[PDB]
Amino acid sequence: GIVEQCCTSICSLYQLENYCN
Amino acid sequence: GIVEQCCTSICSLYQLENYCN
Amino acid sequence: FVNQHLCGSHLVEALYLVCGERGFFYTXK
Amino acid sequence: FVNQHLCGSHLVEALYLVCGERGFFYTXK
Ligand code: NA
Ligand code: NA
Repeated sequence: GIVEQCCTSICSLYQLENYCN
Repeated sequence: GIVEQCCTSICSLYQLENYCN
Repeated sequence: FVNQHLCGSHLVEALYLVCGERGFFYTXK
Repeated sequence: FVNQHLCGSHLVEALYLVCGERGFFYTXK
């Protein structure tokens, strides 16, 4: 999930936008 | 939506929890 | 902190604090 | 601001800024 991709690893715009509506 | 209930009117815990998963 | 007008990042912050491990959905508006 | 470790309210803040009027969903974990 987003915590694994952005908190415990380095986040990216690409990944953040996966969680936009 | 949440903006109508919490931003342009006074928010409540009751309403906030409607938007928890 | 919840019983006031909450807009933008202020509203997102309240959802974060209240919902905890449940998570939440936010849509503007 | 997005290319770093982002946790808790820091992550929620990034979603808020990036997603804009689209809104977003956040779940911890
Ligand atoms: Na609290
Ligand atoms: Na920006």
